[PDB]
Amino acid sequence: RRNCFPGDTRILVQINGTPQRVTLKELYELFDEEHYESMVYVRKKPKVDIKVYSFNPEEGKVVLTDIEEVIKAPATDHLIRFELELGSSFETTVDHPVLVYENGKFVEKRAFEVREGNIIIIIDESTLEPLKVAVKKIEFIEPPEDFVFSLNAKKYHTVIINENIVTHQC
Amino acid sequence: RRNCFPGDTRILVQINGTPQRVTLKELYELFDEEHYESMVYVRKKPKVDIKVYSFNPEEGKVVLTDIEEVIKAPATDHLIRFELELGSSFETTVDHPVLVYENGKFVEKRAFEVREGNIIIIIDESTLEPLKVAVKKIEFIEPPEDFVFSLNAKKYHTVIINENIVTHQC
Amino acid sequence: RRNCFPGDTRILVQINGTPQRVTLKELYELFDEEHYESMVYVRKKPKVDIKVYSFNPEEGKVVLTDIEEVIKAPATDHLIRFELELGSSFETTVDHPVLVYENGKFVEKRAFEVREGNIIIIIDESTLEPLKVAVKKIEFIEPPEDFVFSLNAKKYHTVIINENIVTHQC
Amino acid sequence: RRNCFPGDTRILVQINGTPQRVTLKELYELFDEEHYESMVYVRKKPKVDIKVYSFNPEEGKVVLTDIEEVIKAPATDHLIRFELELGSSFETTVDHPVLVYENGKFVEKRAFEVREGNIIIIIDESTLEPLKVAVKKIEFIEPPEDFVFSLNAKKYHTVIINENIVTHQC
Amino acid sequence: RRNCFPGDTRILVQINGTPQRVTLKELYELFDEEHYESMVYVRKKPKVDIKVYSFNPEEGKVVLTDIEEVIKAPATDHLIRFELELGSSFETTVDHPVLVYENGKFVEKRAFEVREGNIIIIIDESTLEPLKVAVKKIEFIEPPEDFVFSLNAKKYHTVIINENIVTHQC
Amino acid sequence: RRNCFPGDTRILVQINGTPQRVTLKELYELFDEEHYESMVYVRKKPKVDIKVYSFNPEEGKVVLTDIEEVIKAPATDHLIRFELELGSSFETTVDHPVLVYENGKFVEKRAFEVREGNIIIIIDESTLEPLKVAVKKIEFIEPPEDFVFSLNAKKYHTVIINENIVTHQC
Repeated sequence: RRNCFPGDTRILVQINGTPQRVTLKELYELFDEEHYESMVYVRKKPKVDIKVYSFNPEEGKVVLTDIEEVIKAPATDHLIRFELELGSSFETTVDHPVLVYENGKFVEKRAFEVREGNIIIIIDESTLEPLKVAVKKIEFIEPPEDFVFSLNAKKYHTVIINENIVTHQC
Repeated sequence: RRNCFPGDTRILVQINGTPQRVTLKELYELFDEEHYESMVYVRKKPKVDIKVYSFNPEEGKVVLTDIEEVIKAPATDHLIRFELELGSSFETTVDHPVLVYENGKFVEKRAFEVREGNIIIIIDESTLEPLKVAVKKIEFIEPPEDFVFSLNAKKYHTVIINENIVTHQC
Repeated sequence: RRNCFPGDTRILVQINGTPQRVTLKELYELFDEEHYESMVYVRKKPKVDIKVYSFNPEEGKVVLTDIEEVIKAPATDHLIRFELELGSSFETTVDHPVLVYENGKFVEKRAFEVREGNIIIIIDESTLEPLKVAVKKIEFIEPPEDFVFSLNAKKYHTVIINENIVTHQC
Repeated sequence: RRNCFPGDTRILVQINGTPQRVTLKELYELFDEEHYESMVYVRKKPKVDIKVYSFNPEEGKVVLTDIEEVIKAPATDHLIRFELELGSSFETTVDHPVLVYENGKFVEKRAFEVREGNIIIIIDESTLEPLKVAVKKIEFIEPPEDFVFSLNAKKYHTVIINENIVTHQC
Repeated sequence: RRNCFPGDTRILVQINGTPQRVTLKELYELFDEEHYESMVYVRKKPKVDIKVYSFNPEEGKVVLTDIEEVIKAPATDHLIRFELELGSSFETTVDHPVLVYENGKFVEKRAFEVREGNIIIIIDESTLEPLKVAVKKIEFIEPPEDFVFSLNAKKYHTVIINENIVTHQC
Repeated sequence: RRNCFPGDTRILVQINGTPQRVTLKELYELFDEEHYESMVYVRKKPKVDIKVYSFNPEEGKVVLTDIEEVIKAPATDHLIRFELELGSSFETTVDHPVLVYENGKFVEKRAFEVREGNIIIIIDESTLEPLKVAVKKIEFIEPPEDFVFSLNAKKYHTVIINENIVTHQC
């Protein structure tokens, strides 16, 4: 019954009697009592009357089933996020080279080595001039698009995405 | 000078004197004389006066350089696309199980084994009833989001994405 | 009790009282009631009195045991098969370049892009002249040599291949 | 011009004026002056007048070209070969368990740990009795079927296999 | 409860009432009744009163628990060890080139092909002269530093390494 | 001429006329003019008269050659280092669970989510009591043992490690 879905995939459920299509990230945020088990986040208690629409291939009938667990698997690796002055942002890999101004020179610096206060070269969208801006904040971030969600349901483990009956999206 | 970019990444160029931001898929479709070399598609002749904006870190100056080649690398694996009756579509992996109606039974069939004329079970978005629809067309497709583009430029190999000076997006 | 065997590996069994060596592909085709479960084909009902010869290392005795399931795992990726005129065939990878004649030119075309009616260049075995033949049929095929079989037996999970007692061939 | 071929693949060449189809293992054994360079065996001097048949797609003509190097890449990992008494052989992986008789017990022993003089249990093909045989010889062997060959030719790098014009078999 | 630890990692246990820090290799060698199961060595019977110190996060208390199994996983691949004359040793990979003297020539030979009696070139640490020494012994060895150990404990599966409460070291 | 060596591997060189064995990390720190090129750190200017001892297999003679570049390749992934109060340290993977005290509860927290000021549970080596200590510092660190060094030398690319003539240690 193990499956993988992107965060933005919409599946069809019944909450408080009415049916609708919720994104799997929303379905996760519709549970609580989070627990970091193994290498994933498991949520087992719902805070709204939840049921997932599945299919019974023995009787060939659309059916309701219980959402036992909702699972959120963090990204494998993470990116580095430089919040710079003048509002500009820069997300990149830890090994990607960043153009830095130091000691009157333009040098290529491994993103992992950039520190707050360092000068990044950016290029103004209006004037197309090289601008010297400072790194205000450095954050190791996991892009929501890199998360993998799973759904453990009782008995009937298939899920209804748009019009289709899908088992997983690994 | 080898790099990787998604198809939808916008880089800044000068065409016929004016500068603007074009997607790398557009930049590819702005060349011609295609050639399948090694395992990639190379386009070397431009049909519009093209130059890419890069950066000179010796003088610290934004500069124009020539786009020698634009490269398009096909997806690794491909998906199967079922065009069904009533307008519905279904894209999936060759090994994903598809709910099929055959011999009065609902069976799980490997997508690779589905044939035209087979009956797929779908679920109507309005009525939530199981519908029996027929496979009209079967296509092995490569999603545009799975293509990897590259840019070979002369001397200065960096590229200006929004405000940032990036080397690649591998 | 999970194992892997090529299709052509011969193991020793007793069918209808007599013992003999059957290939694992034959052993699979000696069952029925196929089911595509997970990502493999499982056959659980035998159509002939079947037992597999295994070994009891506690008493050190050759023994008979029941064949619960026979499993067939499809190839990972598949090849493209071009059936050409004049009887010639061509099996290759989806990314391998095929010599095509189009618009009076010999071009290298990604096998994935070849279509029925396209002209392939072949070389006659007798005369060694380049011949222009047409693609009559295009098939995505899985070579039997790429399939991986498994055997689930009761209690004693080893198998007798020629003279040897082997556990698997992963 | 880098390619990969199995040892048993037949390509078409001209030796001493006459054309014929030789296996790539034979083509390798038709050269000498072996050299272990990088992680492969290179042979550069031919001991017979050799030329390989290739294709000129500019003029669309079958052509002769020079075989600069023939390359033989050893298998990645190797197997263990037990030569046992009574003529029986056993090839397996270093981690596969071998049924051994020691101290009056049948034990599963990692193939890597088996030594000469150890007792292997085999099963006679005629009588189907368990036989105790001794390991006479232990050899770390590389199966010929696991070798990967390459051909470096001048200018025209394609090769004629049966009727087809193929670039590689990676 | 599955974990991985290097051989030299020290965990804290109580043997015969007194607590101390033992290396996981020592902890393995403190059990017996070895069994090669799957692809690992399992030891289940202790020859000394053993208990492992774990943590109870419900009561937040350091606790004793039973060591059910201790597991030792062999290295993936192995090295070749040349015992040479004059006491010198040489450990290397099966594919690494070894400088050999044969037929009055210095040749690079694949380590896998070196045989006993072959002449290796070494360089004396005192005089810095090239010395011709003979291969006396050839051994396929698994470096202790390449082994991966595991601990199966009852209920509480965490382990106390120095001052820290760690789950694994995969 | 591309090779890989651990940081602690000692190779034999001549500095200012005298020969000795320096670790490759020391050899790197004996150069300067660092440059982050591709995904590695290259040092090309020596600050001490350097030459590396290599071997000439044509004349069979130990020889001196020039060290063109010394290369340092950063670790693939990095660890998280928690500097805690009372002097204790904790290095772990970003996904490893850390025992945290929050809201009067002992919870398992993904190391990536631990913040400064959080309470870690450790276990005193003397008293074996659980101690509540605070995270003072959080550092993303690359262990020196995870770095891979390379040496580009002129003509003769082999290196003398102890008594042996080795090409690489990939």
